[PDB]
Order: sequence, then C-alpha cells, then structure tokens
Amino acid sequence: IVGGYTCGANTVPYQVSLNSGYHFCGGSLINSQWVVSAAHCYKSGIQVRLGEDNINVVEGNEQFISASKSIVHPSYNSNTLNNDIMLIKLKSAASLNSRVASISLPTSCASAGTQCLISGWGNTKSSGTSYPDVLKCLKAPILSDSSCKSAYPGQITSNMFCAGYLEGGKDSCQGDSGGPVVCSGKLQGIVSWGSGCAQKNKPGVYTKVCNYVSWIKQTIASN
Ligand SMILES: NC(=[NH2+])N1CCCCC1
Repeated sequence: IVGGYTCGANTVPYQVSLNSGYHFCGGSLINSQWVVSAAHCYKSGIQVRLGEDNINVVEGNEQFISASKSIVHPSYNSNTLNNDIMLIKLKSAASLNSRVASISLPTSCASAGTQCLISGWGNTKSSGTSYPDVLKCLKAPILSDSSCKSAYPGQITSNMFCAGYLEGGKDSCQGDSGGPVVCSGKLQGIVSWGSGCAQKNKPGVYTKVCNYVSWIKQTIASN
C-alpha cells in the first residue's frame, strides 16, 4: 500500500497472508474454512496465516493453517486478468474470535463514490521498494466505470472496477494482490492489477466480487 496508514494490530480481522515460505499475496477470510484471493496468486504449497500483525513476528494471535485445495475461477484469463478470483480451503477450520473473523460477501454491487478500505503488506513505494511488515490501510473511493475505462483503454471488463485517486500518491501495490477491498462492511473487491503503483491517471484495478457471489456460494457448498 502506497500512501496509506498503519492499520493497527488485528484491526482488519479478515485479512490473511498467504505464505509459501514467505508472504506472497493477501486474501480475505469469508468463513471459518475458506479464503478469497486473486487467481493470479495461485501456486502450490499455500499456508494461510490468520491473525497477523507483523508478518515477520509471532505475536500471539496467529493461526497458521495449510490449504487443502484451491479453486481458480473457471474463466480466469491470466493475460487479461479477467475473472481474477480464486478460493482457498483450509485443512482445518480457523477458530473465530475478535481478531480472526470472516467478512461477509456483498448483497449488492457497490457504486462509484462509495468509500472502501484496502489493506495489505505490500510495497509502500511508487519508486523503488520497501515492505512494511505490519499491515497498511488505505481509504479510497470506487471510481466511475467511465473514469476507469478512460484510464485503461481496452482493458477494463465488466468484472473489474477502479478505486483510488487519479492524482496519484495513494494506491495498492505489489504484494497486496489478493487482498480485500471492503465497503460498508462487505467484501466488494480483490486487489488485482494496475500500472505501477500510485501513478497519476493509473488507479488500482480490483476484481468485482459481487459478480461472483453465486459461484463462491455454490463452490463452497460442494467442496
Ligand atoms: N493497484 C495497483 N497499482 N496494483 C495492484 C497490485 C499489484 C501492483 C499493481
């Protein structure tokens, strides 16, 4: 996250870190046994890490649970990033508490102008690289479909939305991928892509979770 603030330990209780020897992506806990992330985060050997503050320190509220399976969306296209969503199942259910908690799926798609919370452990620099180790947060509005398409000609599908600031300076970044965009207490987006980070006229692009609620529910019900 570039231009954000330190969230505070365990203040984003649905935020998970995906670890394969190291943190490589975020995710969102949507029930005691399932995480939503980005399809472009898929790999072998995933451990889901819940209750994290500093991802380099065991502070006392963590739960580390290996994945039993993951399910990339059937229509994910890695060239266009259309349908950039996957589900990850935990081998055992997490123990839910005030610091490890699920986030609800949306009932309705959120509108341009709605304020959301974007969070992650990704790079905090638009030029160069620095990883923060503690969770960073950014409050940002959803942008109009028109603004989003104008920023990225030929690239925005009906399964994507932009959020952030056209002026620059405040955005998600590398290492935030797969993490949450929460608006009014519901998971509306997944950190997906953008050109650089926090560049003028290049806002963040997010997977539009409301389009996937039926797929998520039906997949969980049978897996
Ligand atoms: N919001 C961005 N600019 N991002 C998304 C996460 C990966 C790097 C590009």
